[PDB]
Amino acid sequence: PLGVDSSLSFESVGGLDNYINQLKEMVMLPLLYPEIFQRFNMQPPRGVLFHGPPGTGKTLMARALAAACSSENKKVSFYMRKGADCLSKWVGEAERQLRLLFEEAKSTQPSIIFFDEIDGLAPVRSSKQEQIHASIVSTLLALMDGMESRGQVIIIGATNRPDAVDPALRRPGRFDREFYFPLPDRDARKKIIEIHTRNWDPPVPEWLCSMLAEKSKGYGGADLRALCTEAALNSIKRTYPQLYRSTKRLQIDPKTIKVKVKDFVMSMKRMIPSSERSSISPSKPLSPELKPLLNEAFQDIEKTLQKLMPVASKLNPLEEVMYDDPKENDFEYQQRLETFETLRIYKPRFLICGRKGLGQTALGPAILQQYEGVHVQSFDMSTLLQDSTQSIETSIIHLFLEVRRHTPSIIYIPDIDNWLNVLPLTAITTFSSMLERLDFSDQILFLALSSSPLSELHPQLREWFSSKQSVYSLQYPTRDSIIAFFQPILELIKASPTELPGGIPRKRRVLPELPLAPEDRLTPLKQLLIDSTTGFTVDQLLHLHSFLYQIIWNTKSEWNRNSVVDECERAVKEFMI
Amino acid sequence: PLGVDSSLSFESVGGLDNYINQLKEMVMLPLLYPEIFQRFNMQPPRGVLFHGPPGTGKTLMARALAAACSSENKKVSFYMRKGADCLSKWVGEAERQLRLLFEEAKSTQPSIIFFDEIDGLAPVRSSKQEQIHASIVSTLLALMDGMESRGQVIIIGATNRPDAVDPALRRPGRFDREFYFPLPDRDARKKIIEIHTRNWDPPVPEWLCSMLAEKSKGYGGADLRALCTEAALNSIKRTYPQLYRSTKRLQIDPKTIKVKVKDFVMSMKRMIPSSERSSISPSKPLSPELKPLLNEAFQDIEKTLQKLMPVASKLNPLEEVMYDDPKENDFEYQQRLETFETLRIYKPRFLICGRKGLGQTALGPAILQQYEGVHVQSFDMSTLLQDSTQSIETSIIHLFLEVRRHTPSIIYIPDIDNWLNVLPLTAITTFSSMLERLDFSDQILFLALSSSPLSELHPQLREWFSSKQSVYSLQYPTRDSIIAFFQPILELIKASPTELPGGIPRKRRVLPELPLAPEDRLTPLKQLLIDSTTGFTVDQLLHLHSFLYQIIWNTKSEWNRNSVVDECERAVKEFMI
Repeated sequence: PLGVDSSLSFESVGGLDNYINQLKEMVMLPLLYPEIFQRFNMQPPRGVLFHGPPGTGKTLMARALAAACSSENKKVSFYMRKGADCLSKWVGEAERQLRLLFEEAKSTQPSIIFFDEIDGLAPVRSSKQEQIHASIVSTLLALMDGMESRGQVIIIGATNRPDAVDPALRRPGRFDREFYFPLPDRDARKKIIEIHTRNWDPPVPEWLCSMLAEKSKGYGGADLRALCTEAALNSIKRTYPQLYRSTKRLQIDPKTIKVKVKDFVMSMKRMIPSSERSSISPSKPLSPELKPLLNEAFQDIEKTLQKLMPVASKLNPLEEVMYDDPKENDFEYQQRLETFETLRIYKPRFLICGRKGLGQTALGPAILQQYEGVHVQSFDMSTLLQDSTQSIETSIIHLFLEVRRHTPSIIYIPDIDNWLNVLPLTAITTFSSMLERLDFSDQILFLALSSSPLSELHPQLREWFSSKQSVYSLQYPTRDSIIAFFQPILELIKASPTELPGGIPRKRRVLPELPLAPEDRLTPLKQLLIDSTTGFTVDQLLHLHSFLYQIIWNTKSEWNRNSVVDECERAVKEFMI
Repeated sequence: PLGVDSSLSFESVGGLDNYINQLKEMVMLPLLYPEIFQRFNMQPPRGVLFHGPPGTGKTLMARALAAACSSENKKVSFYMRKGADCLSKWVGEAERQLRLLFEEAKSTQPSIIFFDEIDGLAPVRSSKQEQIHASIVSTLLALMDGMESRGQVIIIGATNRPDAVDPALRRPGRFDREFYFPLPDRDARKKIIEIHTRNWDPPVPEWLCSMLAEKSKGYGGADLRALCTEAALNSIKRTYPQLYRSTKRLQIDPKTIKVKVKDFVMSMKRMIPSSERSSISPSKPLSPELKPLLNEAFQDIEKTLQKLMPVASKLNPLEEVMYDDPKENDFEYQQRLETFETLRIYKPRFLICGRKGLGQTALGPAILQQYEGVHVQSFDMSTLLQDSTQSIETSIIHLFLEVRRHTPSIIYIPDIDNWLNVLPLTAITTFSSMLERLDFSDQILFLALSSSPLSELHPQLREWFSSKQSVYSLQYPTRDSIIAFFQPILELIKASPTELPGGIPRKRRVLPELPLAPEDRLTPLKQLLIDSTTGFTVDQLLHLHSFLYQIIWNTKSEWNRNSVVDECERAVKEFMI
């Protein structure tokens, strides 16, 4: 009855070997080469901040590394600390707890130490009533470079938020680094979805993956484990309805489970990923039906951003030092490389002109969706007026101060037209100054889009870009894209009562008690739908889509169709008003 | 002398077997199939959040499940934890309490654990002065997936509000799920009203139910127990007036109680349901007298919403997997089903035009009343200006952020005409953006109604719908509906002094001391009432209703009526000014 899963040695963060290699350079090295500790008498960097969003976990990775070092280091011992249980009313009780763990690691052979919950065991000094915080932070710092060196042991602070630490722990000398976990996206997603399927001795459908790792996103690894559990008991139900309606404890035939794709989709629908438990994510891929009316522009637009932002991937420095040249002993050769990607851009800013309901923010979530691993936020009023305890312009500086953090980062505003009427003049001037407060040498997108087409844009829009390459113009969808948009429906109508689960009354199930021990009628409508919409906005096709879907939801059990079109065309007629 | 009631094994949440089955899949399974714990070596989901409004209870359901597992599992033991008594000044006292319960469940056979009051025993870390919260939350999380697995025991957090937990408990790995209790409405209401009548060995009138479960709504189960108690002692009084005016302790004849419907109605009037102890509920069914003047439109309107919202009931996935097809091993068949109910709607929004006092908000509470189990709130100034510590637009984002929570949900505004003059331009722009901030693929009603008929609507109204199918037009009531409205009164006048309890002087009661051990005169008025109102608003008939009711309240003891009509017609005459 185990709870916890059994994928260890960096098998729970499966799909991400780059940070694995990055860490195996640092904790692994002091115990790899002790000879250079006086041949070159320095401190090889030890101490890792496990950090990242919950759902990835911060602790499963701990025993991940623990198995990545246990047999890798013959031999190394382990010291595990979880939860904020290093307190007391005595300044010396919390003192001696960490001191005891320290010396017992010192009274040990080559060893390592695990700080889960550094935020609780090492919170910020609130020096007004609680000054055991002073003692615990001072002694944890002295265990690194105070009265006690880092020795041949290593410290690993498990962290979930960056606001629960004073700026005395993630500095060099204690950990020297920061480790973030980026939510293995698709095929790293594939490895983390298949590792949990490594548990089924009977063969499970995972070859069909990555058709399951598509929609698995934002769950970390623990929630993917929730996914496999849910699909599991889904298959349980699909096997045995003797679970309910069965009173006495009983038995089975001793080999029972067979998983169905349906069970996977069951588990798929019932739960939600981690970024959105109560906050919607601003990045989401385009729906397939928007594709025949949106990819045409989206390709050009993403091309253009790749132009103004040639960053689209993550460059591994491991592979850089994997391929070196002998033509490097100087800086002017280095000055070549620094010149590029630094002098190659000017102030990435972008806006979109278009009509209301003209695909506005239909691409919005997806353009972030086409590339990740990038610094982001929104200047949207959801977070602008989110702040209550600080002024609105204080919010401005706080978000621009998030961007103060050097990163290829993103300003994100969709349909700014409502914006700049939300805020006072002073907020406008604030944002404008902060834009001027930035240098062209830095690489950060400024992203906006408007429900007002150009030539009528706000006076704050007509100057912030003032260039074709700082703006995208949008038009109406072409007829030929449209007919593809209404393409599938025109045949879904003529295969309904069998291709959809509404033409068939559902199949009854039976299970034993398991004895207990204890056409040409269509083309006119085809011409009808067209030429009644030429000039219609994007949303209006959505309206008609929904309506005709209602029609077919009704006709789901109809046979010999092409007699069911009248409601379609009449809905067309009524729609025009 | 027992307090607590005696309906157990999910007999206190009677009327709701769906969540019963849902939970019996999860806690019941790890102890049902321990063989798949290494044949497939996963953690069957254990840990339930009892959650829902008080009145349903959170704890009676606990022993409900306790009896649904005690004999169902031969054998299982139980560990019950109630109240926030797992604190101390020592970080280790609270530590060892939960640790002791954990191991004693570990030093036990197959067992379960009950967390009542998880909000108190597991509140949020306030990391400024109280950091035993860190210890208790960390150890409760480690009891699941820390130093101690969930084992063969299960955890049940009893919760009353969702704001008393940090986002580290309702995640997968501890409970993995959330359980809400929807207030068994009518016939689930019937089972919960009859289960308390299961206590009377003498036969009680409950066959007349569900004429008692009609008006029982919003009481959960405990308040229905209050209802049966109150009707009980009502029948007590109806039996014995020797309760008062009786000094010495005394005795009876040893079989005494006989319940009357009157006692039920006594209990009915004296108390209030749970949703409204100090907050009125916005959903209430139509009064019967509004029916002859409102059902005609209400039918069409609810039809229309069913069109724009085909959701009207709750689909059980248990029955889905109860009927599966062999024609499912792919996703395009799945893509069929996902296409429907996702692409079948466009942005459910609705408005009503009509006159002041034209039935405005007479249907308002009832249109929610005709269908439940749906996500709701109001944009009414009661909650708009309710907020004091956050800005008004902050309130906007907070409510739109409640809707951020994915649900088939409801925007509710009655008589918006006053609205949009309440708020600044910025609130308007906020709501409008947030409307644009939503995608058509999502299924959420936008609901409004106006005291201004169309063609004179606010400029914010004339565009937010701009379609016949986004709006309902209202007219005056037809004469024939009216005459039915004044139908019953025309005969109530002519059967007064016996059909009503005002023509008879009430009957005296006596009880022994119980010896102690220690016409044609009418039709003119019928034509009078009509043709003096043709064009009159809805409320005006209400006025006349009240007035004539005063008349008859006076004439309650009159005999040989049709001589009492003059006051009626003269009230008509005076009314016109």
